[PDB]
Amino acid sequence: MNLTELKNTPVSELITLGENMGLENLARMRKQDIIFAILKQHAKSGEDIFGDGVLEILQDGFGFLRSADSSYLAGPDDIYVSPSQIRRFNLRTGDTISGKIRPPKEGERYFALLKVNEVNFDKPENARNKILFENLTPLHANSRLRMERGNGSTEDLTARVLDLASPIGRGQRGLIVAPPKAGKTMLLQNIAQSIAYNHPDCVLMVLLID
Amino acid sequence: TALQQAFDTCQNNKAAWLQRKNELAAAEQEYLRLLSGEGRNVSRLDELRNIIEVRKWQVNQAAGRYIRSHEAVQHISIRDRLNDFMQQHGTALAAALAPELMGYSELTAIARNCAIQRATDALREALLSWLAKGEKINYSAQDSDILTTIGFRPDVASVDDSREKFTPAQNMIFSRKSAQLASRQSV
Ligand SMILES: Nc1ncnc2c1ncn2[C@@H]1O[C@H](COP(=O)(O)OP(=O)(O)OP(=O)(O)O)[C@@H](O)[C@H]1O
Ligand SMILES: [Mg+2]
Repeated sequence: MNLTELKNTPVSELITLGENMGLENLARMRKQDIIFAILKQHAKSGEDIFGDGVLEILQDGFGFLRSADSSYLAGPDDIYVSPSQIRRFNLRTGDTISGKIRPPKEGERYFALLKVNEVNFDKPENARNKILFENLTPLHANSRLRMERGNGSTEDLTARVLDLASPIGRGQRGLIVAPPKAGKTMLLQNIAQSIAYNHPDCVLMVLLID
Repeated sequence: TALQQAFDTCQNNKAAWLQRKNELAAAEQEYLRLLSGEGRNVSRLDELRNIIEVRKWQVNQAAGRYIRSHEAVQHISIRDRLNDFMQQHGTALAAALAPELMGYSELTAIARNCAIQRATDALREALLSWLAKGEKINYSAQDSDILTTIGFRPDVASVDDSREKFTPAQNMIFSRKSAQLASRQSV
């Protein structure tokens, strides 16, 4: 199988299928440990497995690959990446990777990478010929993002007045000043879902800390 | 020889105005068909509205500069025709206004201005007397073709869109938006 479907599933069906295939007493451990054991058993069986995620490099090239669904936890399921392919493909932190993953052997406890079929939703050779982010020229928000869905939702009002107060454009720097108990979280999730509804093309990411 | 320059300036102004008109028509028709279409991209609709307004501003400016070019070429043609006409039959004209033209060199500013005003009143009364009978005429023989090809007056389509006046801040922001549009469409 692939890590994509394994990660985004409740542990119920995961543990049931692990027991049906049969690994161990696979109830009292972490979800990452369960996934690691299932992947180890599948690799021992002999079937090839794909892998995908987001890559990060340490200060010595000891590359790791995490998953967005698991909130970038440093679990055993993270894919090990040696500096050799990092230098060969000229990749850096933040490059989405997907391809064949090498099962771990003796001497290491992390899944390795056999080959990469694509990088950041692009061919590995095509994505190499790209400039860094800081080499671009900033420009004002030419395009306009409208929070009006057009369906006349009864709860859409909080978004509507926003368009009457603060227009939203692509590539702008937004700040919100809010005291505690101001309903800012619901406003932010309303904005996020309105963006996902009106503009499905643009990639939406919502970051939460502490 | 500035008449030919004015003529070609009017010609290219008309060409640019036609280009702006047809591109505005294309933009408005595609905006209307997208409105009638099943697509619901609100960002596309907003950017199309921006395109429509900037194209309307460009059409208005093109009409304004075309009107300026047309009045300039008409003034140049009138000046040249009157200059050769006075070089042809100016002595009789001066004789007809002799009682207020003798010794113009030594006349003071007020006297010269009053004499000029009286001469203008005399020629104005002559012109109105001539126009009372309504004697139909045609264009000047030497430059009839230019007058015919530029028209007696610009068409309504060039003034109906030019009846709206923009504040200077509006002109500046529209110029910036047009520059941004050109920069974004060049790539
Ligand atoms: N339009 C509304 N109608 C009803 N209740 C509302 C409305 N707007 C805000 N609230 C109330 O405001 C409360 C504020 O809680 P909320 O979690 O949204 O706060 P916050 O400003 O995001 O910050 P924090 O969670 O840190 O307190 C909500 O529990 C909700 O009941
Ligand atoms: Mg909150």
